[PDB]
Amino acid sequence: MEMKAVCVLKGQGPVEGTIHFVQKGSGPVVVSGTITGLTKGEHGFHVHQFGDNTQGCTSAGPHFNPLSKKHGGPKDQERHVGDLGNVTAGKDGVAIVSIEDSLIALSGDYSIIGRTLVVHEKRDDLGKGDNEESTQTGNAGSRLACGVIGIAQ
Amino acid sequence: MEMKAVCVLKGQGPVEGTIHFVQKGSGPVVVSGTITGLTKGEHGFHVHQFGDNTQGCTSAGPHFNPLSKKHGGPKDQERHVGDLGNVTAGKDGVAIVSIEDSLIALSGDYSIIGRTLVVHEKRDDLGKGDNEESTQTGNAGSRLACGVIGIAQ
Ligand SMILES: [Cu+2]
Ligand SMILES: [Cu+2]
Ligand SMILES: [Zn+2]
Ligand SMILES: [Zn+2]
Repeated sequence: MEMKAVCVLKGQGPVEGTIHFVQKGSGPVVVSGTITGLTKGEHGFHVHQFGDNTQGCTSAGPHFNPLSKKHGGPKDQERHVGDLGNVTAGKDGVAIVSIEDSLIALSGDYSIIGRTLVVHEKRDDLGKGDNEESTQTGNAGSRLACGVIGIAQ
Repeated sequence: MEMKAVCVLKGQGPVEGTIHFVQKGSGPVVVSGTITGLTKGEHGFHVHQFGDNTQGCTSAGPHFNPLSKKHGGPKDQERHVGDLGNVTAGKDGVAIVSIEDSLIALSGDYSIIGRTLVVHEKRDDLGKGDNEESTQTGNAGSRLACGVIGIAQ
């Protein structure tokens, strides 16, 4: 039909945001919203496996990866389902999120409902880095803020 | 086979806590955990429709009610799917949560994954209060804490 989701991001520092998700039937998922309190530049942005905030962002576990692939950018065939690339903040610390993705979903096997959205300290190298870390996390560094993706009206 | 979920309760007051959920296939959902910071006595405990924390606990919307029934206690035939009745806090303000429910699920149309768990200021009257409000909320009153229900390991 039309599915909607929302995620409120919070962490140990000043990073916070609200992210919206809409999927018309089997179409792409449109991701939108704003994140504040970021350092100027690119920040890694992924859906992680577990909607578990019991030990902050660390209990979210790894990138959502039901097809057991290596980390990539959203545009790569080799990617985690959860790989949404980078969001960009300017001098004011504000990122405007605008992403269309056909691998994440708001129902079925690839559903991100009840999973965690995380925004990272550093840029996601999109799996192009020459180490194991790139093939797992895109060398995106620490988890600044996260939240559980919920069903929205 | 065995599905697990977890919920971290937060609000504006001192009311915190972690609720765990386990379901084996199409069996009962077992709810367990502790809630701290509560006033002595019974507090309404429900699953609300929306995993939306944009306006704190109030964006969760009403009781998860896919069968379009009136409010009730968990033991009642005429109830909301979300209606998990009352938790009990001692002198110390700690409620030990232990519930077995047959209407909630962690998959399918009755799934609470991506929905919001809410603990209330007042006792839930199980839809017996004889005002219309009883048939909606059991006059459980305001929402002290909530969290989005997430997929756990
Ligand atoms: Cu991540
Ligand atoms: Cu409630
Ligand atoms: Zn990844
Ligand atoms: Zn109800």
